[PDB]
Amino acid sequence: QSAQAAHQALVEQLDLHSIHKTFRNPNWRPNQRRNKTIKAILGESQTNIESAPSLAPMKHYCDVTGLPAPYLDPKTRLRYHNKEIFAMIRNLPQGMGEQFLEARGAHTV
Amino acid sequence: EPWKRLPPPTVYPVKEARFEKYIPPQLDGRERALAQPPGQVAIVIDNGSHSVRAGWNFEDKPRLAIPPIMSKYRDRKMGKTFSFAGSDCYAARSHIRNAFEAGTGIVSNWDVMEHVLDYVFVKLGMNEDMPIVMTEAVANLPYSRKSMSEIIFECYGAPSLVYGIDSLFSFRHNQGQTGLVVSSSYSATHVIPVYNRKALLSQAIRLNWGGWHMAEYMLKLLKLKYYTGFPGKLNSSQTEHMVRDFCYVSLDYDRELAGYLDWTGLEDRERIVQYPYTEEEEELARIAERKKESGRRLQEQAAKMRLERLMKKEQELEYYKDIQRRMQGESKKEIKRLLDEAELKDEAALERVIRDLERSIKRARQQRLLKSNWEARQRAKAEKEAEKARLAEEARLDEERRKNDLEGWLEEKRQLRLAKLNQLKERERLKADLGNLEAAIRSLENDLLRYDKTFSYDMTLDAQRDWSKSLLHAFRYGPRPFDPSSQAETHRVHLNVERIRVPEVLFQPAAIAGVDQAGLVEIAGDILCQRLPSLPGIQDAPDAFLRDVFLTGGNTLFQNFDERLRQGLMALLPVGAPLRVRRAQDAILDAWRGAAGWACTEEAKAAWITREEYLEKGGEYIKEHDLGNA
Amino acid sequence: EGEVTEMTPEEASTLLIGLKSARGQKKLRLDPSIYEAIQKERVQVGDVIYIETNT
Ligand SMILES: Nc1ncnc2c1ncn2[C@@H]1O[C@H](COP(=O)(O)OP(=O)(O)OP(=O)(O)O)[C@@H](O)[C@H]1O
Ligand SMILES: [Mg+2]
Repeated sequence: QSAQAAHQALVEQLDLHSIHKTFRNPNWRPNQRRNKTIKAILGESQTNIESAPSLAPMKHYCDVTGLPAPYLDPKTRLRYHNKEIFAMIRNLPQGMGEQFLEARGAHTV
Repeated sequence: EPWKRLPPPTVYPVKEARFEKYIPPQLDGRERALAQPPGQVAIVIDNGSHSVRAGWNFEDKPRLAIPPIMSKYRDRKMGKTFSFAGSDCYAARSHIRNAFEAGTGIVSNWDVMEHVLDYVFVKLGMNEDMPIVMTEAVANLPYSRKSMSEIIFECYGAPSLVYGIDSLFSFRHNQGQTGLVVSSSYSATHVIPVYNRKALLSQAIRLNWGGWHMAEYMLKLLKLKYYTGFPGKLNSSQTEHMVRDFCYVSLDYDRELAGYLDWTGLEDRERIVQYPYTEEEEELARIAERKKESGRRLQEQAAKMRLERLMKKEQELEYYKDIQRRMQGESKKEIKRLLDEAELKDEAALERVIRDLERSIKRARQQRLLKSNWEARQRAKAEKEAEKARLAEEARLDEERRKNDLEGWLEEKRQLRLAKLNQLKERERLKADLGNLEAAIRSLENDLLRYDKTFSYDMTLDAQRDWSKSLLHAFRYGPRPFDPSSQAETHRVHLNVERIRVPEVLFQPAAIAGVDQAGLVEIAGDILCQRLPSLPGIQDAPDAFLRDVFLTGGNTLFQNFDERLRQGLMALLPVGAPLRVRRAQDAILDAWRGAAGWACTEEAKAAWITREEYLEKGGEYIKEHDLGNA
Repeated sequence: EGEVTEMTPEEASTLLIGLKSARGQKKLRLDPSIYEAIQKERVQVGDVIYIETNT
């Protein structure tokens, strides 16, 4: 079918593998494990010291809706706006409270 | 009702990173480059985590702008390898890898980086020698500087290379003499103080929040909002376009937030994004007949059990009445003996059972037995008919009560309604644990609706349960009713609070997303107020910096971003301080334009590292200069 | 009238009090006696206070 032929023709036109890169040095080859992570690269230190914490009191927001939250649930540890969302929060499926915590990057595992 | 009064909703199609057209090698650029005066031509690469932007120093804009991605695979049908290294990948198979470590400004997949650079030089039209200017992360890791230098000098053989910072090129392009440079990019947010055109990088700070993090965070919040299920494939490439198109910074977050889901005006606070849904009597008469007969059979089975219960209860009733017929005029021992045959213990327990059976019954060789069973049905029919007599006249009495004591009769309906609601509360608030009326309530409320001018539907029990009185419906579906049957009204997301909650992570990182870092205003205020006045070589601090707080990078382009930062800083500075917040012209491409204008200056050519200097010094070495890392 | 940002002693007794509003900050050198008035009010950093600096 012409549509599939044109699609392959476009993909062939887009392809870099068909192209000889005349500007490349043919001799040089990398170490194939050069792709270290930032964690691994910092592990060579044994200047990304630019990060900063805070000491102002933190405002409280609803985990479900993001509205201001007066309340912290003892059970789920979710913060919530009102009785309607407290009713939702304790009726969540067995893994869902931990997903709401994970948007704060909180965990209890 | 509001949803009947409101107009039809306005809805935006989903956008995603998509291929659109091919572009050939731009040989006119190579031609123009070969025509330049000696030492006045260079290739300029803005190495952005969202887009690699590349072009010629002698031209006013990049020729290329591509994501730093590759896709490479073997076609399972055609049997050959294919390779792609930008928006040439359809972001048809999306076997994608990205050059950067996710959510950071640092290159770490050097194989993707080479493929991206191969695409750059091919489409710039190089075929076989040109100086390269490349932008670099702030405080970039020496290992990544080394690896990038090795590729440039030993794979591609380039004559000279220089690294500078996209934030600082953008500042100098906009006449940045001295100021505080605020950059929010795809990977990060930075505040860099710049003095006498030189950056004070020892005093720079990074937030670890940026336009990538906003797309990821918007995705988490949408997957939580519709956690019960959404049919569309939610991708952070889509939420990026939602963040670009719909989010904005609040000028007073707590006051705008606290009212955001209020039903009045939510019509104009919501915005609706729609995914590509698919649009989906003899047959019915025969099926309905089979249903109707099946229903009739179930009705007959219930009535047959009800008739069995009728005969049972009437036969039970007759036995308990047979006891009563004896007990009247018989001893307590005869009372007890007949009760013991029932295994009951009280005459009034027989009275209760007799009545309760009648109270149940009223709701619902052979000929002597058959008719006496039919006579038990006639005893049932006498209870059933006496029920009919009772109800008809009692209702007529209450109709007189309405006519004759209307207000007290209304006051009765309130007292009854409350008492019935109390029983429901005594049921439910307990049974919510203890589980581990309603038509009467309605009927009372109906007459109250009909004639009590003090009553309203808003106090109807059903109104306490209605979707339009809820909050989570406003959050998920807005001012309008919802049904899961409509393929067009499913497959759409309502952004609501996330219009403002997502940008506010820059200002409130720990409260909104737990980033556990100081907000943008607190970062800038710590630099201006605490750090720069302490640094002993500086003069006229803070005031010289306040005169140009400068915004750079795409993730600053939110509405009200400037005024929010100004008003935040204004409260941290002494009164009458000459604070100016300024936006870069064309805050994305402008970092490349700065690098291009700087590229061949004597300042740049003093900072260039030649191939032989690289071979002498190795790839960690850099010429320290105003626009680059130490 | 502002949120108290600083309460620093500057004498052997004289304070500097920093005050903040939504529109900027100011620092006041305090007479030892108005300082005691501010100290008898239970003022601390982060409180909002009103001062008649003439009276
Ligand atoms: N008009 C806009 N409003 C808001 N955000 C926008 C707008 N246009 C682009 N963005 C977002 O801003 C970011 C683009 O930032 P920019 O291209 O300046 O950075 P970069 O050079 O790619 O990144 P980095 O320096 O972190 O490696 C992306 O997250 C993009 O979605
Ligand atoms: Mg950038």
